[PDB]
Amino acid sequence: STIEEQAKTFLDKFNHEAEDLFYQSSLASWNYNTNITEENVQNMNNAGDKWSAFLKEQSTLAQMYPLQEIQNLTVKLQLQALQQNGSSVLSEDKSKRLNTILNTMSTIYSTGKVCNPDNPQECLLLEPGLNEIMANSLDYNERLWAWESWRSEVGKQLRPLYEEYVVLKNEMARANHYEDYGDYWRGDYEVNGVDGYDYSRGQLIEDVEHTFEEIKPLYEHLHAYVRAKLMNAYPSYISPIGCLPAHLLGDMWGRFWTNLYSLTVPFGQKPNIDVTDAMVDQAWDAQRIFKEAEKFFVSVGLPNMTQGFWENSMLTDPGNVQKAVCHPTAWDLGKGDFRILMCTKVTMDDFLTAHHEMGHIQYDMAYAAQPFLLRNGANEGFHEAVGEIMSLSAATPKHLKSIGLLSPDFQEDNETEINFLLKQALTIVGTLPFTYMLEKWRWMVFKGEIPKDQWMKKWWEMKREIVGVVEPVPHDETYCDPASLFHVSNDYSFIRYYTRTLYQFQFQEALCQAAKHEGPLHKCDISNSTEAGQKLFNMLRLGKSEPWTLALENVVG
Amino acid sequence: TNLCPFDEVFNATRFASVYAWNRKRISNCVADYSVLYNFAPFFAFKCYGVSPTKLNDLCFTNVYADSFVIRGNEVSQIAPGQTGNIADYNYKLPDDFTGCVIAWNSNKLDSKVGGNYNYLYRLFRKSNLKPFERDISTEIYQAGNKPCNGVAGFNCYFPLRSYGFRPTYGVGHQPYRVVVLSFELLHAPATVCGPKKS
Ligand SMILES: *[C@@H]1O[C@H](CO)[C@@H](O[C@@H]2O[C@H](CO)[C@@H](O)[C@H](O)[C@H]2NC(C)=O)[C@H](O)[C@H]1NC(C)=O
Ligand SMILES: *[C@@H]1O[C@H](CO)[C@@H](O[C@@H]2O[C@H](CO)[C@@H](O)[C@H](O)[C@H]2NC(C)=O)[C@H](O)[C@H]1NC(C)=O
Ligand SMILES: *[C@@H]1O[C@H](CO)[C@@H](O[C@@H]2O[C@H](CO)[C@@H](O)[C@H](O)[C@H]2NC(C)=O)[C@H](O)[C@H]1NC(C)=O
Ligand SMILES: *[C@@H]1O[C@H](CO)[C@@H](O[C@@H]2O[C@H](CO)[C@@H](O)[C@H](O)[C@H]2NC(C)=O)[C@H](O)[C@H]1NC(C)=O
Ligand SMILES: *[C@@H]1O[C@H](CO)[C@@H](O[C@@H]2O[C@H](CO)[C@@H](O)[C@H](O)[C@H]2NC(C)=O)[C@H](O)[C@H]1NC(C)=O
Ligand SMILES: *[C@@H]1O[C@H](CO)[C@@H](O[C@@H]2O[C@H](CO)[C@@H](O)[C@H](O)[C@H]2NC(C)=O)[C@H](O)[C@H]1NC(C)=O
Ligand SMILES: *[C@@H]1O[C@H](CO)[C@@H](O)[C@H](O)[C@H]1NC(C)=O
Ligand SMILES: [Zn+2]
Repeated sequence: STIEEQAKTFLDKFNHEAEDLFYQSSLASWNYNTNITEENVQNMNNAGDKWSAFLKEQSTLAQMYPLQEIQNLTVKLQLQALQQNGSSVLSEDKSKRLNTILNTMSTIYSTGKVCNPDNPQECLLLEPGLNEIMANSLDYNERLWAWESWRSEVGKQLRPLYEEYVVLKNEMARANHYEDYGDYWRGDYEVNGVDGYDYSRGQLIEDVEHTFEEIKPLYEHLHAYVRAKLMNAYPSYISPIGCLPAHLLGDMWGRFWTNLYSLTVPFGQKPNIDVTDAMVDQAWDAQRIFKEAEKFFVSVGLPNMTQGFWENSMLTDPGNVQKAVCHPTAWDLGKGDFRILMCTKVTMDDFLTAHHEMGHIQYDMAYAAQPFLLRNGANEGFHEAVGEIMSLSAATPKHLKSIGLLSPDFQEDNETEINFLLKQALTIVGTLPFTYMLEKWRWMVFKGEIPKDQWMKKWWEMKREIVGVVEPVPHDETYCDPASLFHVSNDYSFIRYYTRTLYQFQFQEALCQAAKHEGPLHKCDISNSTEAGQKLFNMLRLGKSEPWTLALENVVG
Repeated sequence: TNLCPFDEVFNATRFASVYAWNRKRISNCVADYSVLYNFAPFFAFKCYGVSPTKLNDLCFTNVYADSFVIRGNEVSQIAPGQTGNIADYNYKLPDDFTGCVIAWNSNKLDSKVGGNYNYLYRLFRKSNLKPFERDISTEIYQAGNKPCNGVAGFNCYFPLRSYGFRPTYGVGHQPYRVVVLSFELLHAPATVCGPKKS
């Protein structure tokens, strides 16, 4: 009964009560999301505040078991997850000021408006209307106007708020023994005391910089090709040896290059595979899509759906008036309640999103036997990677022609393969330099290596050097161009998009070999192979029980 | 002939909790096992001592019917030689068990939208239970070394909790009604047992 058995007895009671309260809160939130009313809002808010209060109470109660004499690594993991103060280490004045600036930055980003210089009564927001210009337009002057005015009229309002946000977050982080907010964020990949699978919080920077060094030869050739193809759409504006102007890239920031496909398609006379009309001509409905997805998942040896999944899920848009947030998600309400919320049409993209979301559902069904605190991916990048490899495998012509959506012969050619691979590289590869550079800038800013009178100087230096894009108008220290992105002004970490992109492919390569694939990797289809299902299930069922370096080894080696 | 009143311990409109399980002793009568075996799917029907087929030619002194309600994934614990929060603090079966067990799903009966907190179970206790022991005490379990004087708080918890049964649960978190029969033959020459065809 020394100090350890008391911790176990405490954790049992916590598990029970937290499971109940979490089910209640999640059910309320689901009810609100699938049926938007007024009463539902406060009905969900009540359960939410109750859950948050219970969590804070248990967190403060759990400090009375020191972490030093607990020997079981599972108990230590749970107690360490429950003991973290987070905020509330600050004063009351300071905490309230922090929440105020967070909400102010979010509201500035959400409702900022810019309008025409020649008709000032025509103001456009960002979402419906600015990043439509940026995605569709081909007018150099209009793109430049949108790009400049968004950063000049809304970006400049976030600078004095971000400067304060940095200080307050750094204080909150150092009061938990972390040296800055950047280290607090990197603390998600840390492992301690396993003797073979350890991982430090400062090693992540080294791994990121050492893996990025091998992508530069491919990103450089993609950059050169895209520059050569853009020199025909905007002649006399691009230089054949310089960077790319930052407003010609496909959206407001250049995060993905996926909208330059129409300009840079290799063989424009070969339309790529699109089994959409073959679906409507075969009378496919929202239920047939998910039945096919479930059959695909059972093919590799994974279980069926839970039979409550078919009754409680909202697979179609509710017709008359039942307004719901039509955003596809997988819900894990708890106690064995798995659901899917999406308003599916009959297309090809929804045929892939079905697989992507049922991947999440299968991950959730896998580790449902773990203690409540240890139900999540091994780290922040595992869940979406497990989701993405499913849509990767289910969109190959070998799978589509075996379902019945392609002609039984359908001779393929290498030109269509190049079309497909370039459409993929404009999204997967075009976003790795951006992600790396942005998170590097934020790390160096939180650390103090960039004084606050050199933020924009270093931002655009690193943009010209690492990413390879140049600004069309000089920006002094009255701007804040980072904060004009959603993840920067809404306080989200950004490295989970870099690591996931890697893990994803690793998983695929480890699952292609178990299924004994022969040709190129981009033609893999893991269906009908149970060894791949087993290699995947050996990692899905761990949750956070084991360090992420171990779970990764259970698949890749 | 007075038949066995199996129609009550099976049709009880309100079952008992697992920490306080119901026990009904059946006296000298004729035992009709053919009313339940032909009855229903019976998600669980496991017989250990006798074979489930020949209940109609063997006889025993008296039979006990123990009735309660547990979660779905705890039915596996109702078996001789099992460990768990149910087989340790709520209901125990001796390894030389001679009766048998049956269980079925009752989601449409014992579950209500909003929570059915009328079903309890004990998850804290000082020591394991003995075979067929029943404990209803509500003393505040003391975890640490400091006495807690009959109040809840740090290192002293309430020993009983509730199944928040709801209809939107998964098989395994849903209510299951369990009835276990237990046979006995001490010395009685002529006792209650099954019927013969005449
Ligand atoms: C969506 O939510 C609204 C408001 O909560 C529901 O509207 C009422 O719900 C009560 C709940 O028992 C019913 O008694 C009323 O008849 C409902 N009135 C109307 C006009 O709908 C609504 O039922 C919910 N929708 C669904 C599909 O459950
Ligand atoms: C303390 O650690 C031990 C092993 O270090 C855990 O023992 C495991 O217990 C689970 C179920 O409780 C079994 O499924 C495993 O097979 C056990 N492992 C071994 C190696 O015996 C124990 O569970 C830990 N304590 C807690 C509260 O989880
Ligand atoms: C969490 O925050 C508290 C203060 O809010 C830190 O201070 C300790 O709190 C415990 C619980 O009341 C006291 O017993 C200690 O005396 C406090 N001071 C210490 C430990 O120096 C606490 O350290 C924080 N915990 C973590 C893990 O950061
Ligand atoms: C796609 O494959 C075809 C057939 O292999 C390629 O056509 C040949 O390409 C080689 C390499 O330049 C030439 O030497 C041959 O003369 C071509 N064949 C004919 C009939 O002209 C084609 O180049 C490949 N295209 C891509 C993009 O990989
Ligand atoms: C997975 O294997 C099954 C079983 O072989 C395949 O289903 C058969 O496919 C052949 C080839 O077209 C048909 O002639 C049979 O009629 C199918 N039988 C059934 C019961 O479906 C299935 O096509 C395979 N899937 C993949 C993706 O390879
Ligand atoms: C358990 O109880 C129910 C309800 O009391 C019984 O259902 C009765 O079934 C008979 C024959 O089918 C009907 O005539 C009655 O009307 C039903 N009762 C009600 C209230 O509708 C059921 O038969 C009972 N089970 C056993 C084995 O006796
Ligand atoms: C899945 O459900 C189907 C019925 O739709 C059934 O035929 C099949 O055997 C089930 N498989 C598993 C593994 O549950
Ligand atoms: Zn996803």
